[PDB]
Amino acid sequence: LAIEITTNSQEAAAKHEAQRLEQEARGRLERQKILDQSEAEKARKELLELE
Amino acid sequence: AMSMAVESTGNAKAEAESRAEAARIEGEGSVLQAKLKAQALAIETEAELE
Repeated sequence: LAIEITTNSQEAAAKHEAQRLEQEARGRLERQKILDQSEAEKARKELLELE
Repeated sequence: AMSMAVESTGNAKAEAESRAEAARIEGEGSVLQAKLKAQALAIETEAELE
């Protein structure tokens, strides 16, 4: 149990880091999705002018 | 919001200006028919006057 509370401790920290990276990656994916949709709306402005 | 504004104003102005152009053509047509019918009445009633 003395080493078990170490393997669990290091994998829990690895799990916490993975969640931090996953949320950061998802956080930047949300940045890119909104920005790309903003550019799409920019182009849709002239598209709708022409329409 | 800008895209929706331009799209909605274009869609409204199209359906409004088509109606306006059709009404202008109908007005010109109506005044020309008014002239032609005025001549028709002014000659029909003139002959019927005799």
